[PDB]
Amino acid sequence: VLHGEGNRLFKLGRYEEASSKYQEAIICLRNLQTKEKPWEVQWLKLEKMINTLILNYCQCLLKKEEYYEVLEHTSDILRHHPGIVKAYYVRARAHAEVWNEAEAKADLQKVLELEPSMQKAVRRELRLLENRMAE
Repeated sequence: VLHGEGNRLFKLGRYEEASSKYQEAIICLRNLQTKEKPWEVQWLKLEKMINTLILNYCQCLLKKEEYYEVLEHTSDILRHHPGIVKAYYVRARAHAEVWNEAEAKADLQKVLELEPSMQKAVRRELRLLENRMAE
């Protein structure tokens, strides 16, 4: 119930309230994971749920300008799951907002490589990055 309620709150611009729901959900699913063997199938099913929740939480953190925290959370996902396009995309956005031009561009290049249909979205992020870098 928490995932959908976080999402409903986020749509109403209630980013603190949504963050709390997502964090409660993550902790609960992490606790369920401790009863499973890591990297076996039950654990991995929960891991996908957690990753969606962490990315949604990162969306709240982006609205709060907690960019360095987003960098940390998406990097923790990507250290274990190097193929998750959406984690690179979220990390790239955070990098761009804190003027890490090379790191933003590297993540967007990974996005393009892993999911070529994101080309339009990558062009948009690159424009935003160029605006930030105008400095």
